[PDB]
Amino acid sequence: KASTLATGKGIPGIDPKLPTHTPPASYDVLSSGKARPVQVAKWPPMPGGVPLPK
Amino acid sequence: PPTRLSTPLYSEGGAFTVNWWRNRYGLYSRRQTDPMLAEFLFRQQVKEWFYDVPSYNYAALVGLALGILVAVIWRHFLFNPDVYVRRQELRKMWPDRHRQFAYAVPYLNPQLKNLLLPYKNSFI
Amino acid sequence: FELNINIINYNYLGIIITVIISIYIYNNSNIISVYNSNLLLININIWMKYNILDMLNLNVLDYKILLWIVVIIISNEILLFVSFYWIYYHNYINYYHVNILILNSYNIVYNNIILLTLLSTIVNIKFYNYILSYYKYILSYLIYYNNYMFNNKIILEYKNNSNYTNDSVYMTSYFYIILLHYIHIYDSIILIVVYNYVNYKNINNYYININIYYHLIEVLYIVISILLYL
Amino acid sequence: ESADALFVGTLDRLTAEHPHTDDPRFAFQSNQWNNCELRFTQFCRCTRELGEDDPRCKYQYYRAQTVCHEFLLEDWMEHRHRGTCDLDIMPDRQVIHMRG
Amino acid sequence: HIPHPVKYVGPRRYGRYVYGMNRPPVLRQVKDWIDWTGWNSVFGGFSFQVAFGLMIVSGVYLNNYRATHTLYY
Amino acid sequence: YKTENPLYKDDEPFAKTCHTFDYTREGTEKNGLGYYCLMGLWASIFIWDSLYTGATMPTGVHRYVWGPYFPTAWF
Amino acid sequence: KHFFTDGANDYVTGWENTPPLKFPASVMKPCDYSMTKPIPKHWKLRGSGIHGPENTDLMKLVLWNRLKQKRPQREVPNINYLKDSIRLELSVNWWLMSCIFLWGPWLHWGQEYQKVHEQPPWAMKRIDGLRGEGYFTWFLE
Amino acid sequence: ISTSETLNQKILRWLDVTGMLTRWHSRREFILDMDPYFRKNSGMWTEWERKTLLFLFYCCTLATPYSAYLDLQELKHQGTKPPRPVSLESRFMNQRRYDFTWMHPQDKFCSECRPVELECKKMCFDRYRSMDYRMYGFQRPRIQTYYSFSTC
Amino acid sequence: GRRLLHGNYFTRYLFGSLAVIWIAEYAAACQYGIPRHRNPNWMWSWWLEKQNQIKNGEIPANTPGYAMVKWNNEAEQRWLKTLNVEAMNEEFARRREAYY
Amino acid sequence: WIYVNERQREPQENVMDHEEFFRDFDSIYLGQVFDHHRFAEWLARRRAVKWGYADQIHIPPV
Amino acid sequence: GSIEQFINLRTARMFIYGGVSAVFLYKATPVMYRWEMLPTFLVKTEAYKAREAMIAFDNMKGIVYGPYDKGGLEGPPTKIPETSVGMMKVDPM
Ligand SMILES: CCCCCCCCCCCCCCCCCC(=O)OC[C@H](COP(=O)([O-])OCC(O)COP(=O)([O-])OC[C@@H](COC(=O)CCCCCCCCCCCCCCCCC)OC(=O)CCCCCCCCCCCCCCCCC)OC(=O)CCCCCCCCCCCCCCCCC
Ligand SMILES: CCCCCCCCCCCCCCCCCC(=O)OC[C@H](COP(=O)([O-])OCC(O)COP(=O)([O-])OC[C@@H](COC(=O)CCCCCCCCCCCCCCCCC)OC(=O)CCCCCCCCCCCCCCCCC)OC(=O)CCCCCCCCCCCCCCCCC
Ligand SMILES: CCCCCCCCCCCCCCCCCC(=O)OC[C@H](COP(=O)([O-])OCC(O)COP(=O)([O-])OC[C@@H](COC(=O)CCCCCCCCCCCCCCCCC)OC(=O)CCCCCCCCCCCCCCCCC)OC(=O)CCCCCCCCCCCCCCCCC
Ligand SMILES: CCCCCCCCCCCCCCCCCC(=O)OC[C@H](COP(=O)([O-])OCC(O)COP(=O)([O-])OC[C@@H](COC(=O)CCCCCCCCCCCCCCCCC)OC(=O)CCCCCCCCCCCCCCCCC)OC(=O)CCCCCCCCCCCCCCCCC
Ligand SMILES: CCCCCCCC/C=C/CCCCCCCC(=O)OC[C@H](COP(=O)(O)OCCN)OC(=O)CCCCCCC/C=C/CCCCCCCC
Ligand SMILES: CCCCCCCC/C=C\CCCCCCCC(=O)OC[C@H](COP(=O)(O)OCCN)OC(=O)CCCCCCC/C=C/CCCCCCCC
Ligand SMILES: CCCCCCCC/C=C\CCCCCCCC(=O)OC[C@H](COP(=O)(O)OCCN)OC(=O)CCCCCCC/C=C/CCCCCCCC
Ligand SMILES: CCCCCCCCCCCCCCCC(=O)OC[C@H](COP(=O)(O)O)OC(=O)CCCCCCCCCCCCCCC
Repeated sequence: KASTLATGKGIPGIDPKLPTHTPPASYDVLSSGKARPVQVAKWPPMPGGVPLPK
Repeated sequence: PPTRLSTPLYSEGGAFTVNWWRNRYGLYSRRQTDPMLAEFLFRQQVKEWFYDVPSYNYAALVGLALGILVAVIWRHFLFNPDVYVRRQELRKMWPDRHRQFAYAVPYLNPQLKNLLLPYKNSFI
Repeated sequence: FELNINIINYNYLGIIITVIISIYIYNNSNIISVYNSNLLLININIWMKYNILDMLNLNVLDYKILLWIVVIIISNEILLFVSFYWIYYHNYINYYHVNILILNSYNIVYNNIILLTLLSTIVNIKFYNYILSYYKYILSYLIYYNNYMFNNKIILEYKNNSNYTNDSVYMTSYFYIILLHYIHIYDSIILIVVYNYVNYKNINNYYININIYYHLIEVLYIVISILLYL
Repeated sequence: ESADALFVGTLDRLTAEHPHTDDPRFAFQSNQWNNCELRFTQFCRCTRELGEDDPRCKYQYYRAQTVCHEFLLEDWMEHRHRGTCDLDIMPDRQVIHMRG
Repeated sequence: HIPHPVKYVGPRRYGRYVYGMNRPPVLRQVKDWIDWTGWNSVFGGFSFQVAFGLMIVSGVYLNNYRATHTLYY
Repeated sequence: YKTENPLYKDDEPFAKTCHTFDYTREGTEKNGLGYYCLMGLWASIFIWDSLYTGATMPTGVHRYVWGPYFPTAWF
Repeated sequence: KHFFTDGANDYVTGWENTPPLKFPASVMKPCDYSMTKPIPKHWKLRGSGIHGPENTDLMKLVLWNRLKQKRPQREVPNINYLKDSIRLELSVNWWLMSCIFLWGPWLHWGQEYQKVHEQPPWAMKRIDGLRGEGYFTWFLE
Repeated sequence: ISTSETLNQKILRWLDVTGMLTRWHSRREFILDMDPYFRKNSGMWTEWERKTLLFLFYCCTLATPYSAYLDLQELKHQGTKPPRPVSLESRFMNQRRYDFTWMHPQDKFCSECRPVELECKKMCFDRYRSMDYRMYGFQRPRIQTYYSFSTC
Repeated sequence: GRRLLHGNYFTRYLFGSLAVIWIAEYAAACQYGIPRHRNPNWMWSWWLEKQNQIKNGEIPANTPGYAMVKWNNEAEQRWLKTLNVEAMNEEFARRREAYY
Repeated sequence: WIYVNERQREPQENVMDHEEFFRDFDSIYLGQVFDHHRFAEWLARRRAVKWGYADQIHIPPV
Repeated sequence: GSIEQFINLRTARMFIYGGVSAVFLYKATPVMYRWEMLPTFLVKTEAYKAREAMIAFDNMKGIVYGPYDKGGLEGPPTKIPETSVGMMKVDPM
């Protein structure tokens, strides 16, 4: 299984080593070293992603 | 027509071909009991019937006769005023069958009648 | 070695059956006809006995020969119904505007379709058991109940109908087409009453014949239902 | 006073002015049985609206005679007089839509 | 006849029945059964009635409602 | 050892001989897209005939932006 | 399948034109000697040469077709075969379900509507004064 | 009530009062329910065949009560069929060339009545009875007999 | 295992044939220009006018058609002797009061 | 047995007067579906009157 | 702020699903009533009452003793035949 190119080596999905998708993994600290802030929403998001003033 | 079973027979793809015919020829056969014998009998029938030149003439005739037969049957149902399949007009008295009467005049004047009627003077 | 076919030299049922047929013509009482019909049933059974005894010949083509005979018989039954449909539709232009009450499209058609569908399901289960070399006693009695209801419903319908064969060609064709179907239902009773388990199984022509015949009757009713009720 | 006046108004008018010629609705077929039934039904309806004495309905009967043989008309007229002619039954007393 | 694999991809065994424990939801079970025995029989069996029912019941709008609102006289 | 459940094995192929059965190029195994298009057209004609009763009796007034010999006029 | 065919659905005798694919070609093979190489001239015909049991493959085909008729266990077919064997049975059963649960409800609804409004819900109401239910299959009018 | 089981288990148990669900879920219970002669062949069945057979069998039996209900309603409908208007004898209605005697070629009962015209036969049987000739039928009120399907 | 017919032959040739029949019929109607609007009513103009009068209330409800014609057959003359529309309407009115 | 059992019973009132039916079309034509118990009792009384045994029978109330 | 505490995904699948269902019943119930789809025992439509008010079970006219009405001024026979009088086997009252 996926031993040779004919068997599917290097083909994502068919090859066990390669995943079908490569979504970024989650992290608990920012690269700066600050803790990642957490925001629990209770209303739908803004129509255009417009941020509100501080 | 090959004479050696080793030489394959050319076949096209579709619903009426050499391969299609081979699959179904021996379905009801008690004589095609093994590959060698089955192929020999299959090619024997194909050679005798499909490689016979005059046989194709009858194939044309059956096609023409059936084509006319289907057309006349279909034309009566579709266009003949006297033929009823729907029931709306049959539930009314004759004077009220307006929709059915629409077929009358056009059905009375087919193209061929107009073309050939002027040739009555070849007889009278 | 042996001959390919074990020839049958003599037979005397043919004379008896033919004479039984003649008795119908030469009767002076309808009571003789009733008893004559029993004789015909007896002698036909003897002929069926000869077919079962022919199994001793161990001839592979016997099954095929009888199966194709049934196919021809089925075609004749279909063509007989076609003639009745032909008769019905020839006078189609004279229907639906005469002062007669045609049948309703709600009650009779639905229950009959449901009832006859159950009959098909019972026979299908019989075929499945025959494939599996298995038997279920209750199945036969479901058919008898099914046939009992069909007889009870058809008898009442004829008696309570307010129009008669002499009223119009429409009524004649309705009654005749329905009777022709009933006769074929009754012929099914004649066949199914002997259903049993035989241990030689899939070389028994009776099972395939019954499955084909019951399917034919039911499909014919669908055509009748569309023509007359719907 | 128009060339196509016959067709205008009704297809009926065509044979009302030319009684002995083919009717447009039944010209395609040699069998004229349906033509006779339509003519008789027209006569029956005329009497209901106008009455027998009206000259119009008298002519409608003549039109029926042009295509209906007398042995048919005598029988059908007998049924009409009794009140059992299925053609002349009043619409509110028809049974065609009953029980299906 | 064209040879082809078995298309059933659902679970092949639920395990021994133990008073109906550790078994899938009922709707999932119905879906598995039809997958196991073939959807072709379901579609073929229901096709005739669906076609007839839709044609008849469509007349509620096509024949009855539309006609009342669409009569030029 | 390792085994395969017989119920989920694939169909056996036809034997390859002088007399070989082959249905691969026939295209008769299942109804194709063309069949389902015919069904779609039948539904459309059924609905269309009921919805628009006057379609069979079309209007005779002809109005063309680019005349009657322009392709869009023909359709 | 229900119907018996000598070629494919031969359940009366169980004859098969070719052996199972399980056997190696050395053990048993389909009877095909169309590819036999030309016979050397110095070889002499000993047997009849007639197609029949003198050929090894045909002899093994006849032998197997008789000795296969006793087997210790069932040769289980795949689900595709089992589906095909009862295709009609399953489809008729689903047709019965459709009649009960689809046709029945709307047929009952139509009769109830007909009671109140004199005509089925899928029919144009009449204004001609005739009484009765009228047609049922509207599209055949 | 029993609290030793869940509600689902209780419902399944009662639906299993005849053992249908138990035979479905146990091959052993199914084969032992066969008679000994046919149990001999049970070993060859696949589970697909066994359960598929039960599914077809249960659908058929479960549908039989529904058909019976329809038939009973049909019998009740025919038992109290509303009267219909007497037919007006139209142009081509009630044409006769000869009397109806094909049912009784020699006896010729009810020659004027049609084969299944019950009301005509009833009055015809009454004449025969008044002539000292017995005839069977049409004498018991429908509401005083069993299986009439006409009782209130 | 070898196939003789189309894999889906039964459904293919039943629905397929019905589809072709329906589509052919629509084409035939277009070529001949047949009106496709459905009328479930009789087209007798005089009768339809009388029915409208009943709906408007000009003619009393439940009045028979033979009570409105200018020529009556024998059977209708028999019925006219026992016809009482006024009594029939009162009886219907009484039924409504009892029901409500 | 089905035939014998039914033959004993008096026939149902198959038809009635043409004009009387239409003068009460709604009640007769639709009576069964609206109330089959009362409709069945009504039929029984008519059969008793038709064959002249009304005074000899006591029709149960509905 | 004081209402944010009451949004808990159950309240959002009980308000959103519960709300759409209410609209469906509010807009569909009148249509079912008009088309006689509602159960009769639950409620009777005005059209149902109008038809039912016209039904009675006390009409004893139109009894005839013939299968056909042949027209004329006499009509079908209306008098029971003498031979049929007293031919019914009625259980004792
Ligand atoms: C009967 C059966 C019915 C079945 C019902 C089934 C219901 C299913 C569940 C429904 C649940 C809905 C709520 C869930 C939350 C919203 C979804 C969400 O957040 O998804 C993530 C989605 C994206 O998430 P994200 O990607 O993470 O966010 C990144 C960005 O920041 C944000 O992303 P973005 O930057 O991409 O932008 C978001 C979005 C912005 O969001 C929206 O646009 C939301 C629109 C909502 C409209 C709702 C109201 C209109 C309908 C009214 C119906 C009335 C019916 C009356 C019935 C009467 C009966 C008698 O913008 C776009 O997507 C761009 C759209 C571009 C196309 C616009 C085309 C407009 C053409 C107009 C032409 C007109 C011409 C003629 C002139 C006409 C003048 C009038 O979030 C959003 O879209 C954010 C905005 C959400 C707003 C929700 C508004 C809900 C309003 C409810 C009103 C209820 C009123 C009740 C009245 C009283 C009742 C009795
Ligand atoms: C607390 C108790 C609660 C009880 C509730 C009621 C339950 C009643 C169930 C009746 C089901 C009858 C189904 C008939 C089709 C054929 C069945 C079949 O294949 O049997 C094979 C079975 C065994 O055949 P096998 O060949 O030896 O074995 C074949 C298989 O290998 C092995 O076969 P298998 O074992 O797989 O068979 C499976 C099953 C396959 O069939 C089914 O599962 C179908 C189930 C359909 C349910 C129908 C329920 C109907 C209830 C309607 C009630 C309406 C009330 C209205 C009220 C109105 C108010 C105004 O077959 C049966 O189990 C059939 C019934 C067996 C009973 C036999 C003993 C005599 C009758 C005893 C009745 C006791 C009733 C007590 C009531 C108490 C209530 C508190 O056959 C027999 O046992 C011999 C023949 C007798 C069977 C039919 C008995 C009919 C009894 C009807 C009772 C209900 C009457 C309701 C009248 C309502 C009037 C208003
Ligand atoms: C619109 C809504 C309403 C619709 C209403 C519809 C009404 C339909 C009414 C039908 C009445 C029932 C009839 C069938 C009852 C049995 C049903 C049954 O058991 O089915 C399941 C079962 C399925 O079999 P299976 O082996 O399990 O198949 C498994 C798979 O399906 C896969 O199987 P496979 O594909 O692998 O193949 C194996 C199987 C496949 O076969 C079947 O399964 C047959 C299925 C047929 C079902 C019915 C469909 C409708 C057929 C219409 C045919 C029209 C013919 C042309 C008419 C032209 C008119 C101008 O082969 C056989 O079983 C062979 C059977 C023997 C055939 C003999 C044919 C003889 C006539 C040949 C044509 C003659 C004219 C030649 C003209 C040209 C001359 C140059 O069918 C049978 O086993 C039945 C075979 C025994 C009965 C055959 C009856 C033949 C009658 C021939 C009449 C010829 C008349 C010629 C003159 C006409 C013009 C004057
Ligand atoms: C802005 C405006 C927007 C507007 C939007 C408007 C929206 C409109 C929506 C319209 C939607 C249209 C959709 C069209 C495309 C359809 C695509 C499709 O799927 O087509 C294929 C689809 C199914 O075909 P298929 O894909 O080939 O089927 C797959 C099978 O699984 C193939 O597999 P198989 O071959 O293995 O199948 C099993 C097969 C396997 O075969 C075997 O096992 C071998 C043996 C076969 C031969 C059997 C011989 C006989 C058997 C004996 C047993 C009989 C038992 C029953 C006995 C009964 C006794 C009474 O066995 C059977 O199937 C037969 C045995 C089962 C029982 C047979 C029962 C009797 C059948 C014959 C009678 C039928 C008529 C009955 C009538 C009622 C009762 C009288 O075809 C249809 O569904 C037909 C199309 C219908 C179109 C109707 C169009 C008009 C209606 C429109 C309604 C909406 C309008 C609303 C108003 C709108 C106004 C704006
Ligand atoms: C969170 C969302 C939840 C949504 C839930 C939706 C539930 C919808 C439930 C719909 C129930 C519909 C029931 C209709 C039954 C009609 C029965 C009927 O008419 O019976 C009579 C008729 C026979 O009567 P006759 O007098 O003989 O007349 C006809 C022949 N002459 O018998 C039958 O029709 C028998 C067949 C019964 C059909 C039962 C249909 C049940 C449908 C249930 C649907 C459930 C949907 C659930 C959706 C959940 C989504 C989350
Ligand atoms: C015989 C009557 C049976 C009634 C059955 C009712 C159920 C309907 C469905 C099954 C039957 C198929 C017909 C369906 C028709 C649907 C459309 C429709 O209503 O068409 C009506 C229309 C005509 O009705 P009217 O308008 O009243 O007449 C106008 C002037 N003549 O009918 C038709 O044209 C179709 C009827 C014929 C359909 C069958 C096919 C005809 C051609 C057969 C050819 C036979 C020869 C061999 C063919 C070989 C093919 C490989
Ligand atoms: C132990 C005893 C068991 C008895 C019960 C079980 C066995 C049942 C056997 C099957 C019975 C099948 C009967 C078939 C004939 C049915 C006759 C029938 O119903 O005919 C009437 C029906 C409708 O008529 P109307 O009364 O006008 O309908 C109005 C509705 N009120 O149709 C007809 O009239 C057509 C009659 C056709 C009868 C054909 C039967 C065969 C008769 C042949 C007689 C030949 C006699 C000459 C001498 C040769 C003798 C062979
Ligand atoms: C003896 C009498 C028998 C009964 C009468 C039968 C008469 C008709 C028989 C026809 C053949 C039936 C089987 C057909 C099988 C099938 O579907 O066959 C399907 C095939 C496609 O095959 P595959 O998809 O399987 O490859 O379809 C075709 O070849 C033709 C149908 C496709 C759609 C055609 C479109 C027509 C367009 C018409 C104009 C529309 C105008 C619209 C304007 C907006």
